[PDB]
Amino acid sequence: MEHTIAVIPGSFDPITYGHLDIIERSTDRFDEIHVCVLKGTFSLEERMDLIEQSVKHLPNVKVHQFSGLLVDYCEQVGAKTIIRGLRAVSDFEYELRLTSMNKKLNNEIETLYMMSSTNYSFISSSIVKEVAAYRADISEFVPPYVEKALKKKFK
Ligand SMILES: Nc1ncnc2c1ncn2[C@@H]1O[C@H](COP(=O)(O)OS(=O)(=O)O)[C@@H](OP(=O)(O)O)[C@H]1O
Repeated sequence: MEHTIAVIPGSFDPITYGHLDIIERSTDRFDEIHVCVLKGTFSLEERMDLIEQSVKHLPNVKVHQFSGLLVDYCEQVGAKTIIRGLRAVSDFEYELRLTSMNKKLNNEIETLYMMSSTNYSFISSSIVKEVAAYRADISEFVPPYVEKALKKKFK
């Protein structure tokens, strides 16, 4: 096993414990992990900062951004794996299109799906921002820094 790099894509708007769980479960399986923000409630720089403060405890996790094909990013940084989470509330056909296309564009990159834990298998950033907008207790869905920002925004 040479030096392995895995990219965990998303628009992380914002990053939730759901995403965070996938990142943490991945750190010990690749030498290098890149959380890449591609393609909104929070600005791009805002979202990177939120991810950053949320993964300070994970030394091998980098936070970068990219505009363009995710596969081009992977080819640039030498990443050969794309990590995606599979949840009960996932859009299966959407995942099929997305991943099948990435495979066509560059098959030297494998997308690996990790199934979400039962407690995060039902949330998404949308539903979370929604209840946050109505000032519900959201400490269960997002890390401290993110919750602080969401509240700040939806005050
Ligand atoms: N691991 C995990 N846990 C919980 N939720 C997750 C996870 N990964 C992706 N998502 C949510 O799936 C929706 C689409 O993801 P993205 O907007 O990042 O697009 S992309 O497919 O990742 O490119 C989007 O939620 P929506 O708010 O319903 O659009 C992402 O926040």
